[PDB]
Amino acid sequence: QAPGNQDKILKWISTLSNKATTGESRSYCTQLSSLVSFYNKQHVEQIPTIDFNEWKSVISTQGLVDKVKENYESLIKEQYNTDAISKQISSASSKALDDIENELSFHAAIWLNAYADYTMFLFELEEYNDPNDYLMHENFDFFRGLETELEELTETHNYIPGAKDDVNLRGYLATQFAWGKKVISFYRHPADDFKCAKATKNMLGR
Amino acid sequence: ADSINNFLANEYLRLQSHITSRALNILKQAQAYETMNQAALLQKLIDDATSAIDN
Amino acid sequence: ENNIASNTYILIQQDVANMAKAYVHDICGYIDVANKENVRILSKGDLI
Ligand SMILES: CCCCCCCCCCCCCCCCCC(=O)OC[C@H](COP(=O)([O-])OCC[N+](C)(C)C)OC(=O)CCCCCCCCCCCCCCCCC
Repeated sequence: QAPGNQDKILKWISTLSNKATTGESRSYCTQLSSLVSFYNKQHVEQIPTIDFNEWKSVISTQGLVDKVKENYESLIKEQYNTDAISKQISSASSKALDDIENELSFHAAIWLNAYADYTMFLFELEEYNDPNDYLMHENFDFFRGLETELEELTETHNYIPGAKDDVNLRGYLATQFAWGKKVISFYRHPADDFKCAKATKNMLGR
Repeated sequence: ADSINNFLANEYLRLQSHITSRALNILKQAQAYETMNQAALLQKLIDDATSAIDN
Repeated sequence: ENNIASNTYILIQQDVANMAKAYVHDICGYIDVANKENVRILSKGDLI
């Protein structure tokens, strides 16, 4: 019982503390660690054995050594009822604790959904190889949704390539050696014209 | 669950040591008074002898 | 969606404040369990 029974309990508390960054959390970790050390403190003092016969013989008050023994033994029989406590702690505990039981459960479900997204993508990616070996309309079917977006660019007459793409990487590759190196402005439509004109005291609007 | 089981366990021993320690101190403490009563009784005998000399 | 004070459903755990706080409010509650047992056992009879 005494040795090796607290090793696992130290790894858990250590990680919980390492994850703590804000001072507020670190304080709660100190409180948590104290209670664990408080409950897990080991008691070893070599409980001495009482030889009532020895004291009874050397010297004692008549009826005292025997009265102490019978009363002493009666309390030694009493012991903790570990069973009752074992059940209550396992049945229900700290309805406030249920707050994070349901918070971390939903928090984990969010990031399990993301883990499945990345996992399933790498799974489907196994059958897709060598984009240069597929026809045009077949590649768009692997990447379902691009044809739909391509129709949106066409039906809105956004036929300037890369206008609605935040990083028109294809536009930078084509302009690596162009004169007046520039890429189309974001969301530029081939029909919009923001031109103005003014008349000043001078000519040419100057 | 393991912290509660180890708490009641070690706490059970502490109570056990408390009782036996109490039962042992009360016994030793009583013996101390018993020896004092014996010394007081014999001291009176010596006191009686000294008074007899004075008389 | 009813009993959690958060300004978004995109839950991101970057500290263990909410976790350790609920543990000290839980494991502490079960204090005095052994001392309470000692009351019954010791209040049973007087050694004397
Ligand atoms: C092939 C069959 C079909 C062909 C169809 C025609 C396709 C034409 C291909 C595109 C031609 C585009 C020419 C743009 C030239 C811009 C260069 C530039 O940015 O200047 C940078 C230059 C140079 O800067 P730079 O950094 O870009 O290049 C530096 C060059 N070196 C490396 C040599 C130093 O600086 C300037 O800003 C000067 C601007 C002068 C612009 C004069 C050109 C005006 C002509 C365009 C208007 C025409 C409208 C016609 C509308 C008709 C309607 C009826």
